[PDB]
Formats: sequence, structure tokens, C-alpha cells
Amino acid sequence: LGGYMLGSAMSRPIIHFGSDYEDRYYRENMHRYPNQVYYRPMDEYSNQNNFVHDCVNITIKQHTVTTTTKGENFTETDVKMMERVVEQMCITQYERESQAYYQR
Repeated sequence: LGGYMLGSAMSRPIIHFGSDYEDRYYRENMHRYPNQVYYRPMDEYSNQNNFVHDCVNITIKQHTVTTTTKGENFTETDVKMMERVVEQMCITQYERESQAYYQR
């Protein structure tokens, strides 16, 4: 875990799934959901979506695994839902730290 880092927090984003009900679905669960996302220090990774991709996957993982071991089976849809919301969160947390690189 401590080879990764958690950074700052934010409020939950808002992301349309193509179903006008699937969008509401996660809304009607959003009391919890992820609210912080896991990365590594800026070093070589430079991409847009591709920085986000692992950032998302590892956050999504840590937010699934423990929940699974509490008896809550997030389906494929529950997990894919989180991946979008974590994408926006990981852009935000990515960029927050790009600004701090420029600030040197």
C-alpha cells in the first residue's frame, strides 16, 4: 500500500451512463462510493486517460476488495460505475499535483 500514495479529497462527480436510470442508480447509492483515489508521485507517467487508467483500477480495486469481504458483491455494473466516477476524481487529483510540479 505505502508504495502508492493517497492525495487530497473532493466531492463526488456526476457522470451519465447512457441509461438515464443507470445514472440515477449510482446516485441512489452515492452516500458512500469512492471519495479518494490512489496514484504515485509524478516521475515518468505523463498521459491523460492513461495516467487515470491505473489510478482508477487500483482505487477501484481497494474500494471493491474490502467491501466484497464485508459480504457486498458489487456486480460488473457496480464496478464499471465506480470506474467512471473515479476517472473524473483521478483527473482532478492528477491535475492538482501537476499544478504543484509547475509551482517548483
